[PDB]
Amino acid sequence: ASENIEVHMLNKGAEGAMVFEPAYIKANPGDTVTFIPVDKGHNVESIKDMIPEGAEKFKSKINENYVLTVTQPGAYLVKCTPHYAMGMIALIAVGDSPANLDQIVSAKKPKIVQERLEKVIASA
Ligand SMILES: [Cu+2]
Repeated sequence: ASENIEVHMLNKGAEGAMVFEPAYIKANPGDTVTFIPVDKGHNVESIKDMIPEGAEKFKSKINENYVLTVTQPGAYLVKCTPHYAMGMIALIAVGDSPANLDQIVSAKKPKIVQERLEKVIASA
């Protein structure tokens, strides 16, 4: 059956300011990821060219609880729209050996984002 993973959106966490906790989410097709705005001022949005081919773009409203159903295998880099430049991202890995992970790692993104992404992947 289907699993749900809860993610908190915070002003401050273990990795510093403006964080998703956890920032690495492992899931399977059909699972849900529930994004909880523990602190105000956050949302979640897919990043262009950093979700699998065939997955639908998504953008939640600031300060709303948002439930994402993941269907397409692969890796997804998501941001908090206001805080992307401050490093507020999460990586969702759906299925084994996501085919687009190396592409996401090599994609153009802000330096602080890339540093956090590298730490996330190492914590895998
Ligand atoms: Cu934010």
